[PDB]
Amino acid sequence: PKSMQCKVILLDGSEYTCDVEKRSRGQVLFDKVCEHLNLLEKDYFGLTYRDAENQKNWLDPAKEIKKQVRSGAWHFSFNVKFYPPDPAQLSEDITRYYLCLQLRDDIVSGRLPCSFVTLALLGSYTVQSELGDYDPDECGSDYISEFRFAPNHTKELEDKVIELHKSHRGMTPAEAEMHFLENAKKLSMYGVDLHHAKDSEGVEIMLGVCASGLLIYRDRLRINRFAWPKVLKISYKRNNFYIKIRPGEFEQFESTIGFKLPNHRAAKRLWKVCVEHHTFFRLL
Ligand SMILES: COCC(=O)Nc1ccc(O)cc1
Repeated sequence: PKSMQCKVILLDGSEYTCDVEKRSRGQVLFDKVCEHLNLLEKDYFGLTYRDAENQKNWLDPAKEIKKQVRSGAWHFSFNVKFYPPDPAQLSEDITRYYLCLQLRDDIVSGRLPCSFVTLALLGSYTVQSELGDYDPDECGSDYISEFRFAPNHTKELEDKVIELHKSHRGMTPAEAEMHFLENAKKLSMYGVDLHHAKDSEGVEIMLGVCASGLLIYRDRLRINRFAWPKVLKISYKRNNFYIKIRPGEFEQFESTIGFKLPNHRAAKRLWKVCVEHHTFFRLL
């Protein structure tokens, strides 16, 4: 029985290596990674791979790994798939820990934009969680943390992390991680999966998929929102992604909104992540 080597980038930046039977479904590898991580609340997470176009795809746990990675390497990342709107309701601290690690990468990467003050506050909770109580013996007036806090680091940001770190004396790792999440969850782009698209007129937009629904960012002025309740039907055909918006009270007909994606694979990927978000956040 022939086995394929899998390499998974974990949220702490380390690499997990295991073997699965070459006809294995994605769930097999996912269960191995979750066992390695001592993770029980697995429903929020998934594995990603890069397709032949170098796009991030979710590994479908129900389908064979080889029919997804196809010609590519058996290289994956472990990631948060469904960002819980209320992390306080997760049953385990270790779940919240992995959610923190993902969010720290969302911030450093620039996927999750954040004010100066919130970068410093999130940073201060990470330091409290990881080093414990502020000690002046480590940090002088010229201190720069090994911790990556932001897409662009400044001395003023490092200073503000330390000033807020001082305020967290006696805070336990679980407590600091919960505070991290209470702040991160409020950011306007928290758990928003962005897809480049064009509207029915050819104007470039972004489509965001998240717990509350489908967001349409036309620019900073003009943001349309479709709560999962208000979106009746989803579809994709060729390069195009359509949403069927349920009739308002006393309106005779559902309305249809069409978007143009870069290519057919981009339209299918957006369709699938929307169907999955709708199912998950309908049930949660
Ligand atoms: C297989 O599912 C197809 C589909 O249309 N799904 C769907 C997604 C969001 C929504 O609000 C309503 C429905």
